[PDB]
Amino acid sequence: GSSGSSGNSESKSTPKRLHVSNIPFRFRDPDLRQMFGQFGKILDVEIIFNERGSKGFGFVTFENSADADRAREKLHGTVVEGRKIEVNNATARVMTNSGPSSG
Repeated sequence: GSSGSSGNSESKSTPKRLHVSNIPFRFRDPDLRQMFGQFGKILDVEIIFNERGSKGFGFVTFENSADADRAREKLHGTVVEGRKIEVNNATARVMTNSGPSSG
């Protein structure tokens, strides 16, 4: 960018998995596919939950990294059924591109 270099082995956007919490227990994969789907075509979805404790949070895997940022923020602060949900980037399934850019 500044120094003066080019030529990237991979020049394609990689799926961006987001993390959501504070969501109704009635919610399911289907919903996420629709709700979030509005932003774009979802790739994968997994909403972990259980009885032993309070496990109310799932994950959404988008097809594009850009579209994931636009939505993430959009949903980041939405009142669903009178319940504010939290949306933040996850660092579980991803391999930061070794380049001149850092987090």
